[PDB]
Amino acid sequence: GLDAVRKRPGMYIGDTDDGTGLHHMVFEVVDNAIDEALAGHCKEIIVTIHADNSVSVQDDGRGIPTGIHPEEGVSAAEVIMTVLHAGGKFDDNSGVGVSVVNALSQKLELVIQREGKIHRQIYEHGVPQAPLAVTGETEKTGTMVRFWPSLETFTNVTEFEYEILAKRLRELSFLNSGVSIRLRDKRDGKEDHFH
Ligand SMILES: CCC(=O)Nc1nc(C)c(-c2csc(Nc3ccc(C(=O)O)cc3)n2)s1
Repeated sequence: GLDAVRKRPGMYIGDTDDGTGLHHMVFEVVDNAIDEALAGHCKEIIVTIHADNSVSVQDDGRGIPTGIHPEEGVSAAEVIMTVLHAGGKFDDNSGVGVSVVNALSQKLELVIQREGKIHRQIYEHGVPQAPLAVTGETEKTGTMVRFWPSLETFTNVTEFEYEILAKRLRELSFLNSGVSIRLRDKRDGKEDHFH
């Protein structure tokens, strides 16, 4: 229920007015990349602030699955992106899910490297422009999500702040010291590497 998330955003990502929910959007995507260090073989995560107030997260995990999911008749990726808790990682006895980020984004770009192919899909408020599609060949595996947050959901503090992201990435590095984490700001060229 993408509308259900937009109806109750605080219940998923926190306060939508003081900047904290805005930055929790990034941390949800980063938490999904971090989980692949154990669930897959992720060794490197790159978090970039773009000049148009979007953030991307690139990992070298397994890649969000791309095959057609039988019940929905669309790619698994699309299901993961549009259906709350979908994807085989939610344990109702054990966070939020990339579908929450998609629901609360004006636009989301998804690029997956998996099974020899590059795959791409663009969403607007959680609605795909086209089915996931193959764009080329690759030997890599991984997932890149770049999102532009919805100004219908996020108010007041709406711009991403380098220092808020660096502080949480520095904590995450301490607890995941085998993963290379890079933060880059395209606006001014600032970067930090952890550990
Ligand atoms: C942008 C950073 C990001 O979100 N990376 C992400 N990588 C992955 C891999 C993500 C994800 C979300 S549910 C999910 N399920 C599966 C289930 C099975 C397999 C497999 O059998 O191979 C891989 C992933 N995988 S989310």
